[PDB]
Amino acid sequence: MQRVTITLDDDLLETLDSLSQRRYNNRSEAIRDILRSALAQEATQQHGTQGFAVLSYVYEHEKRDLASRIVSTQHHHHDLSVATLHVHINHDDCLEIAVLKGDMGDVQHFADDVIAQGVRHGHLQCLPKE
Amino acid sequence: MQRVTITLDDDLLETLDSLSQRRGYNNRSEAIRDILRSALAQEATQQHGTQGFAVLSYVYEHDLSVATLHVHINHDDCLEIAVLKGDMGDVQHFADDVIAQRGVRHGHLQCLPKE
Amino acid sequence: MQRVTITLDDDLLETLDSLSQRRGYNNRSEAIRDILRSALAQEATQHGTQGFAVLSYVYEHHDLSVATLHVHINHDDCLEIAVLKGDMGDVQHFADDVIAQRGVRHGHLQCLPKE
Amino acid sequence: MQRVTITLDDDLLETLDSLSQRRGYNNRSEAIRDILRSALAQEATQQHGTQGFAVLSYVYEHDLSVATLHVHINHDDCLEIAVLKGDMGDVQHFADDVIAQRGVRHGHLQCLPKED
Repeated sequence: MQRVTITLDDDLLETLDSLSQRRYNNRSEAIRDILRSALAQEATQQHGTQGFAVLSYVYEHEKRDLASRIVSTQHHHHDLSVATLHVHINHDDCLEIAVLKGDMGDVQHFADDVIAQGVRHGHLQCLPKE
Repeated sequence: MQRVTITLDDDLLETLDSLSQRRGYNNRSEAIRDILRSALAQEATQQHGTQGFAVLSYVYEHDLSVATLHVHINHDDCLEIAVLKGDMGDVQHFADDVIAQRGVRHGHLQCLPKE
Repeated sequence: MQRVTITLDDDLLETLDSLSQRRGYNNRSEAIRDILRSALAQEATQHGTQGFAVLSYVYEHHDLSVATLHVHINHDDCLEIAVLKGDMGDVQHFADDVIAQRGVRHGHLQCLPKE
Repeated sequence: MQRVTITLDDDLLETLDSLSQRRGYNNRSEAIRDILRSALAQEATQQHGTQGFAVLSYVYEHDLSVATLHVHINHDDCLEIAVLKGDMGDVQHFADDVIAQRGVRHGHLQCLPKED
């Protein structure tokens, strides 16, 4: 265990202390619990296992730059793709849902590129073969 | 913004760093800040007034519905992805009622309330 | 280049002229000449041949399915769009099977053989 | 009825005559008329002022959109299926516009006007 120092916006810290009354004791324990529950679903998929995955995110299809960026890595790694669903959620935003399949290690590596590239609300739900 | 000191065990810091490698987080701080903010939106309850969209996905052997995608993930299991639109409160209640029914596994709900 | 003289009904020609406007067909000849060439293609790509197909229909263990999309077009009716893959032969059969079923209306199968 | 004359290349007529043996077309006219009648049944002009849905699909390498599905049918081509809702005239107009774009092959529009 190590003692770390993080810097959080005044807003988040306020939203946090708020939740700290519906559930804590002190920020440390509040932050610890949330962080732990959130990471539980973020384990590293190991190269070797097969399965599927649901990658969802939002982006403005109003920007040709991001649009071409998200569209390029998609086609270039079409091997993982099973089908992608698109839905305009407002005049500028497109909600994209991509069903991926293959090596879970590759699926997660691929999804993480997207989630980090104008992409917002990106979520990856890994579904390892069972 | 403030600076806060917290103690995290070696098992967790490992996932956090493991996760930071993947998403390209510069520092633990931006990581935790993103994970925190993001986690506070998924757990909080959607007030039965604000509108938006949501993605409901789950595996198994109507007004809030924009479209649902079904895919066979083996001979027995079916992955179903429902894009939902409406009262974020109705959306979530309907989701939660689905995610706990009979043989519904890996249920997940991602809410996208209006900007 | 040969000349073929065909007697065609007035009503039919009205629809062809309408289609020509929407497409830019300079004259009937270019129009017929094009519809024809496209139909004969759908006819050469009829078993043994692999590809994709789009099966859609409104509705109140062998699976050539890649994914199916469902959209509620009203309280009572649902639009189903299945993307099929595999042998165009088995694909056409699966499709006929689906279309005969009770309830199913407006069935259409669009084949897309390996091109 | 009108007597229409059209010029067809020898290749197509060869393919046409062959197809005619399998289908029972007793001459080029019957062949042409029937292929033509069946193809125009799916191409009536949609009128503005009427509502409904539509499925637009094609291959590639007013918010009429409800949802679009994309599938990779090979390493280069993409099958795209768009569920459209709105004025049928605009839907069709839009589809013809998509179908006219270079790069778009196998375009097909299935119109589902409001039922009852």
